[PDB]
Amino acid sequence: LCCGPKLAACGIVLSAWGVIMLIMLGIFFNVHSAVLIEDVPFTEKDFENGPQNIYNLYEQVSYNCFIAAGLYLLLGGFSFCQVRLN
Amino acid sequence: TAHSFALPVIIFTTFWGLIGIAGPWFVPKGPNRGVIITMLVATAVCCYLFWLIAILAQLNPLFGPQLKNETIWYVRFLWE
Amino acid sequence: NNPEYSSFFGVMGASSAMVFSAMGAAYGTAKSGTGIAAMSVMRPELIMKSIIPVVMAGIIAIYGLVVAVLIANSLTDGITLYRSFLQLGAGLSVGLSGLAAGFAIGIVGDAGVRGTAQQPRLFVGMILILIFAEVLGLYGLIVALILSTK
Amino acid sequence: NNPEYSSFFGVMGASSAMVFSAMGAAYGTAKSGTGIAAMSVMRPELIMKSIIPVVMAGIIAIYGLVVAVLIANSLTDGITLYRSFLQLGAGLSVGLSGLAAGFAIGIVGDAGVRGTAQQPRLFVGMILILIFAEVLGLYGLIVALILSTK
Amino acid sequence: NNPEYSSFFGVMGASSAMVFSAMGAAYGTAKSGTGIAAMSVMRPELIMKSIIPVVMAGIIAIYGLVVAVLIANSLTDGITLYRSFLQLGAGLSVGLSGLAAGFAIGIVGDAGVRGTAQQPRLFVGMILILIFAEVLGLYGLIVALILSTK
Amino acid sequence: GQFRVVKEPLGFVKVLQWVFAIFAFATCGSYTGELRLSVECANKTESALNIEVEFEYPFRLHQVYFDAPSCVKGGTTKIFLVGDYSSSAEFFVTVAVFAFLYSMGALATYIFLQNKYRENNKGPMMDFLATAVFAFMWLVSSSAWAKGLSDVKMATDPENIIKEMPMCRQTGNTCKELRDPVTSGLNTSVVFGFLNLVLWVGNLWFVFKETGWA
Amino acid sequence: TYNKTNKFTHGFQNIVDAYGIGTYREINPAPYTVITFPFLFAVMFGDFGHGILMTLFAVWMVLRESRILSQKNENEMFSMVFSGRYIILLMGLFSIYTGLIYNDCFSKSLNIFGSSWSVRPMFTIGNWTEETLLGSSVLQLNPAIPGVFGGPYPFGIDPIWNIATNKLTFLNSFKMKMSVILGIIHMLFGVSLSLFNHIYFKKPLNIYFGFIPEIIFMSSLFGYLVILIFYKWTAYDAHSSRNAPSLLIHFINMFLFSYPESGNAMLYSGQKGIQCFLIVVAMLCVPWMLLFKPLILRHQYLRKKHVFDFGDTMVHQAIHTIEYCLGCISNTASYLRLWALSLAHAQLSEVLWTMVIHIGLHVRSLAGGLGLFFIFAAFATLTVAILLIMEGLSAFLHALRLHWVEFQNKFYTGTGFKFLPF
Ligand SMILES: CCCCCCCCCCCCCCCCCC(=O)OC[C@H](COP(=O)([O-])OCC[N+](C)(C)C)OC(=O)CCCCCCCCCCCCCCCCC
Ligand SMILES: CCCCCCCCCCCCCCCCCCCC(=O)O[C@H](COC(=O)CCCCCCCCCCCCCC)COP(=O)(O)OCCN
Ligand SMILES: CCCCCCCCCCCCCCCCCCCC(=O)O[C@H](COC(=O)CCCCCCCCCCCCCC)COP(=O)(O)OCCN
Ligand SMILES: CCCCCCCCCCCCCCCCCCCC(=O)O[C@H](COC(=O)CCCCCCCCCCCCCC)COP(=O)(O)OCCN
Ligand SMILES: CCCCCCCCCCCCCCCCCCCC(=O)O[C@H](COC(=O)CCCCCCCCCCCCCC)COP(=O)(O)OCCN
Ligand SMILES: CCCCCCCCCCCCCCCCCC(=O)OC[C@@H](O)COP(=O)(O)OCC[N+](C)(C)C
Ligand SMILES: CC(C)CCC[C@@H](C)[C@H]1CC[C@H]2[C@@H]3CC=C4C[C@@H](O)CC[C@]4(C)[C@H]3CC[C@]12C
Ligand SMILES: CC(C)CCC[C@@H](C)[C@H]1CC[C@H]2[C@@H]3CC=C4C[C@@H](O)CC[C@]4(C)[C@H]3CC[C@]12C
Ligand SMILES: CC(C)CCC[C@@H](C)[C@H]1CC[C@H]2[C@@H]3CC=C4C[C@@H](O)CC[C@]4(C)[C@H]3CC[C@]12C
Ligand SMILES: CC(C)CCC[C@@H](C)[C@H]1CC[C@H]2[C@@H]3CC=C4C[C@@H](O)CC[C@]4(C)[C@H]3CC[C@]12C
Ligand SMILES: CC(C)CCC[C@@H](C)[C@H]1CC[C@H]2[C@@H]3CC=C4C[C@@H](O)CC[C@]4(C)[C@H]3CC[C@]12C
Ligand SMILES: *[C@@H]1O[C@H](CO)[C@@H](O)[C@H](O)[C@H]1NC(C)=O
Repeated sequence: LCCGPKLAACGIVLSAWGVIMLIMLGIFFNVHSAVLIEDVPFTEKDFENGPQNIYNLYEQVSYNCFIAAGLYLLLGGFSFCQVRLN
Repeated sequence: TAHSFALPVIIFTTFWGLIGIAGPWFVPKGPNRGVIITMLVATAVCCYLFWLIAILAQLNPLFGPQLKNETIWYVRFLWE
Repeated sequence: NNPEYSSFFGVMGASSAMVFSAMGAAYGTAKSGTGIAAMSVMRPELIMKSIIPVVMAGIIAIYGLVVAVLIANSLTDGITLYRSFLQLGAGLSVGLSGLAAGFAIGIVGDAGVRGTAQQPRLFVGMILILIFAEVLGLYGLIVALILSTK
Repeated sequence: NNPEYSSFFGVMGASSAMVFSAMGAAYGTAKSGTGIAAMSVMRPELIMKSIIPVVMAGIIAIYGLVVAVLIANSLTDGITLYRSFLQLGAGLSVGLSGLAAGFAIGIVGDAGVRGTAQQPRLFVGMILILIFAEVLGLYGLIVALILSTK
Repeated sequence: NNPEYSSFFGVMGASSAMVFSAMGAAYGTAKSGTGIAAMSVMRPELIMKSIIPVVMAGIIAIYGLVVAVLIANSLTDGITLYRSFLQLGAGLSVGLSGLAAGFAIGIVGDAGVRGTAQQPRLFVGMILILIFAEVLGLYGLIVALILSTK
Repeated sequence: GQFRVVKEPLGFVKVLQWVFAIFAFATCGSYTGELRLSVECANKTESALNIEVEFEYPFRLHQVYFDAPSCVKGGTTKIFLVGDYSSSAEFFVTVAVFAFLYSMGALATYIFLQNKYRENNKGPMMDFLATAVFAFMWLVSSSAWAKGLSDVKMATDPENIIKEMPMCRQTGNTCKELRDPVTSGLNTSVVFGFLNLVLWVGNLWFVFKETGWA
Repeated sequence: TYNKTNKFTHGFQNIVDAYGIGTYREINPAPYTVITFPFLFAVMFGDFGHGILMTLFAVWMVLRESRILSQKNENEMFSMVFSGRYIILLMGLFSIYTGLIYNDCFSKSLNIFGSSWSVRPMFTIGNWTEETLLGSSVLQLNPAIPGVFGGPYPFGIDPIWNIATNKLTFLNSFKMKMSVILGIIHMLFGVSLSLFNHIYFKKPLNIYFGFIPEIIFMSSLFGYLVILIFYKWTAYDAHSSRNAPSLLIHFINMFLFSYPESGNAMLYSGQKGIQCFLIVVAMLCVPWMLLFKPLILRHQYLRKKHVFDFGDTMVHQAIHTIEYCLGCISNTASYLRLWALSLAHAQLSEVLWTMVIHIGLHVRSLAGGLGLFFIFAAFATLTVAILLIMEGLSAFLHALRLHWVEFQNKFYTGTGFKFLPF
């Protein structure tokens, strides 16, 4: 699937940005950072007993971030293969 | 979480003073000695002023942060 | 027990539904009319084919009328203020959407009927634009119905 | 407590969302249409490629219809004045943002379709500007939703 | 406790923040667009360079959207008259500032696109003016952020 | 395989550095402490006769919490431990882990690629750089971890917890202790930290001799 | 005018030359601009993430500079950006620093040292209970009770303000004071450079009348304001919050001589007398500039040796004095542009985050990990389209404007010719 080198360069730079920033976001969520509390998809019931439920939700969002990072890793690999093609 | 205002002030003051005062004398002689020394001194002055303003604005607060009850509940458990 | 003035807004809706749309239609049937006449002097054979914008404008009026009749049938002596406001809003939506659609149809139809005398290939293009204008009135009607039958 | 007249504003929301947007779209469909009719006399081949401004005006009308129906499907009898004010604000935002976007699309699309007859390379340029106009309506829609679905 | 109409003004503020800003942006996106269409016939290579005014006009709209959202997310049912009128003031500030900034950007860009077509050296000059005009809208936004969070 | 290099004095030093700071990692990063207390209020039925809590190695004690008795109406109050010392414990454990990884790499190089290591005495040069860096790291971290262990003993001390407990400030309430954590693991960790400190201090001179600067 | 420009300093020399080539052998603003323009840009573009992106882009341009220099193209915008590759590199570095100071990274703080704000002392020493948390939607925090506020954050703004709804309340004051402080200090540095100019050109008349009145006026009126800002920061605390005066009202009263017996008390003992003395010196600095120099020029060039036209000289000096006196005020006001642009950038980044990637992060199901893909791309492009390119351009041009007008008006003339060799 040959394409213009400019698009491949944009794809690889976006892939690097996504991988780095989403890996950092996943690490920060998994650390249960309070700064990102607003992004955690919790509900009222989660404030019943203790913070363990919110910790689990933090971990779930971190897993989502890592999945996004992996998808962007695949995208960057595709872009690098296209660059090697060109 | 007692952030004493002695280690930060001493450390940053001495660091930026060494960069802005001691730094110029260590710049190797050459065509760019003057511009490099100006860069050193100006960076020291600007960065130290910015950090000093930032730290002093927080010293002696006249009111505390307004935190939602959800984030207050979380912060009680999490933060020190 | 409902306010005696509640029906007022209702009738306004109906009246508006048939006035503004009519006004819009008039503009259409006016502007296109002129264009058609200006075209007929040179290319008479395009008269019938060029009556399309007028028809479009006419359809806009129909929308208005339809909604008006709807409202004009949903009026009752004890019509609640909520339903009266709903009918007024439906009338406003249909009437003013038909007004804007009629203005657009008039302008586009005049321009396209004048052009089709010079470039026949423009005919189809004009038609598309007219539809894109006509649908505007349709949208109003849709919303009107949603408000009127709510 | 939930006055008898609370629904009025909400209704005037839906109508607004459908009316003003339509007006904007009509303008976008009208002005652009004239330009196409002017351009197509000399450059027939660009007539179909140059209908994009009309499509964008229609999309503005679709934004208006979306918000108008989303409001009309939330007008309960005892709608609180707060919710009715929210619906009026959403309708005004979507409708008048769509009106401004319709003005912008009309001017830009007409100028671009007439210029593209001279310099084809302007086409892409025009499209970009049209997008920058279209997003304006989109912005309104966004805010409208944020108000209406609140 | 608080009047049942207290939420009206704030809502209008939000809508105003979206509407007037959009209008401003629209005018810009129109005027600059016209200028580009006039320039691009002789100097096609400058279309991308000369699209900066439109972008700045778009930025104005964004500011309004921001404030609108910032007000549309803060409207509570028991919104006091104090908060309601704070949000109204923020909305008026951002909306009218964006309107004026959009007018200035449109006029200056419509002049400067043609000027840069004539004299390339004016390009940077045009920009040096546009940003000034743009920040006028920004100033409004700033005051809005001061008000709606007072 | 240049296994004889392992048997050399510097090979022995590297092996010891490998096995130690693995002992420290196992003893510190694997620590899990437990505290048990009891309270007999004025009303015996409201007594918290058995309260149990558990904490882990990172010593983020301020997060650790438990529902102590209120001694009034049978209610409970949430109480959190005082302060954390992860700044010291994590620092020490990371230092030990880095030492273990570097020692494993150095042992592999000595066994397989000692010729390249000794080439130009540059391998010894980076060895001396790392030796000085690790000596400074151990010097700071051993003291940091010792102070952290002392403060841990103070804070986790059920006596201090009860001292800060507002229960004893009421009438009749008696708060007493039931268990104490195992302090052998942390003392062993600090002892092994000092052992690693002295090991790297000795390695300084050996690397100096190898690099030819002696 | 010949400056012996270098590869690194070419960007800044062209930047300072755009408003007018400096006269023959006058204090060049290029060496000081090399740092104060990236810094005044970072004060507005303060963001760790956007600073990182800008630094990486500028480093890419620098490393591959030879390739693009060889491979020339006609893209005016790219050529302009590339010519300022070093300017952009320095701007990115200083923006990284300021974003660290602002504790901002894509609109999110860091908390690498630990916040000074503990909520537990509210529950322990304060009256709070879980009931109060349940009953209050937003509540607040107070440092008056002992353990809530454990000193200032060692480096940069405390992270808690990111999650505090009182964020803007504090940040507006902090950034307004920062902008005014930096502006006044920059203008004072400009006036000192004007003194250097006068000394080199051997114009003692300007030194004794001119520079000295200018510096006395500026320092007494506005340097005193910086002193007041710093003193209020050091002195008033949470306990004395109730009677903490507003420096805006105090400055206005100083100008109006409206020291009242009611309202906020004096910042310090003897404020009335000291402020009256400062105001008197400030006004006297006006006649000092206006009347003196024309009279001495007339005396020494029309009474001695005997075209000089006293009326026009007096008019010109009056225009210069009016310009400078109104300029001090209008420039101290204009330097608030730093706070305005910084707050706008911060709020636009915040709204972009919460409107784009809050959608992808606020999803319970694991399938959201796929959504975060597409959403993120939009975020990324937006952060490159609105923030990095447009807000960055605005901040760049406004730092430029601050340097051209507010800073260089104190010492720069710019009435020379560029040295165009053969
Ligand atoms: C991934 C994205 C990361 C972010 C990167 C972008 C950051 C946003 C801000 C960039 C602004 C760039 C402008 C400054 C650089 C030019 C200054 C310089 O050194 O050149 C002296 C320039 C051009 O160089 P010159 O040709 O005069 O060089 C001197 C040559 N002799 C001596 C022979 C005459 O000279 C001037 O005219 C001086 C005044 C410049 C004032 C700048 C006006 C604004 C320009 C806007 C640029 C375009 C917008 C960005 C578009 C990006 C999309 C492609
Ligand atoms: C309250 C906060 C603000 C405070 C700001 C003012 C205080 C800082 C500046 C005070 C003055 C510093 C010293 C002035 C220069 C003295 C000359 C000797 C300097 C030196 O050792 O380097 C020479 C080169 O210097 C040179 O080439 C010139 C060096 C110039 C240094 C000063 C420039 C930075 C000032 C801007 C500050 C930042 C902005 C503030 C908002 C070497 O001698 P040589 O052999 O090179 O011979 C000279 C020409 N070649
Ligand atoms: C992230 C937190 C920190 C942010 C704040 C600090 C930011 C500092 C930014 C300056 C650093 C980058 C300098 C440019 C690097 C590229 C070099 C370009 C070429 C070069 O060597 O330039 C020379 C000019 O001096 C120079 O290039 C100057 C180099 C020495 C500068 C010393 C001052 C640095 C700042 C203070 C110390 C560090 C503080 C932070 C810890 C002369 O060009 P040439 O002769 O090579 O040209 C060859 C053709 N003629
Ligand atoms: C359901 C639908 C909604 C129901 C509610 C609406 C009820 C009906 C009332 C609205 C008006 C209906 C009548 C239509 C007016 C036709 C306008 C024609 C405009 C026109 O061409 O006239 C221009 C003058 O404008 C004018 O003179 C403007 C028109 C005159 C004003 C009309 C109002 C009269 C005042 C009312 C008094 C009572 C108020 C209550 C106390 C002349 O154009 P040019 O300037 O180029 O001339 C140059 C050549 N001569
Ligand atoms: C090129 C650079 C150009 C210059 C740029 C800087 C701007 C200069 C501005 C004018 C000169 C300096 C400022 C003079 C105005 C008074 C300053 C007062 C500062 C202040 O708040 O201090 C408090 C008053 O001090 C006292 O209680 C002591 C008595 C009152 C103050 C006496 C005068 C001190 C300043 C001496 C001149 C410095 C000249 C600097 C250029 C501390 O007092 P507290 O809080 O402990 O007491 C309070 C309960 N009683
Ligand atoms: C294209 C080029 C590449 C671009 C690169 C961009 C990189 C951007 C990545 C980051 C973006 C997201 C920012 C979010 C930052 C918040 C994370 C945070 O707060 O961190 C710290 C938390 O982990 C801990 O804090 P805590 O648990 O609350 O407190 C405990 C803290 N003690 C232990 C120090 C007391
Ligand atoms: C088709 C042209 C002539 C335009 C006129 C449209 C007329 C004939 C038709 C088309 C759509 C129809 C409406 C479609 C839906 C509704 C809502 C439903 O609950 C009852 C009837 C009602 C209100 C219909 C009435 C008649 C109607 C308005
Ligand atoms: C040109 C013509 C064919 C267009 C369509 C006819 C329109 C104008 C009229 C004629 C008869 C009308 C219907 C007659 C009776 C009723 C029942 C009433 O409870 C609701 C409105 C409703 C359903 C009317 C809707 C509008 C209607 C369909
Ligand atoms: C191509 C067709 C479907 C559209 C053109 C005709 C329009 C006017 C008609 C066709 C079907 C109609 C809908 C059918 C049913 C209802 C449900 C009723 O409670 C509100 C009105 C509403 C929502 C009608 C609105 C008007 C409507 C959309
Ligand atoms: C059918 C295709 C061609 C669409 C053409 C017209 C569009 C605008 C019309 C046709 C059918 C309409 C829908 C029919 C029924 C309902 C439910 C009703 O409570 C209100 C709105 C809603 C959801 C309508 C929205 C508008 C609608 C989608
Ligand atoms: C003729 C065509 C092009 C008209 C536009 C397309 C129509 C079919 C679609 C597009 C998006 C749709 C809207 C999307 C969401 C909602 C919200 C829901 O609560 C009521 C229906 C409503 C408001 C829909 C009505 C029909 C709608 C407007
Ligand atoms: C109650 O509240 C006041 C005001 O915040 C506080 O100062 C005081 O210490 C509290 N008293 C208690 C909890 O007894």
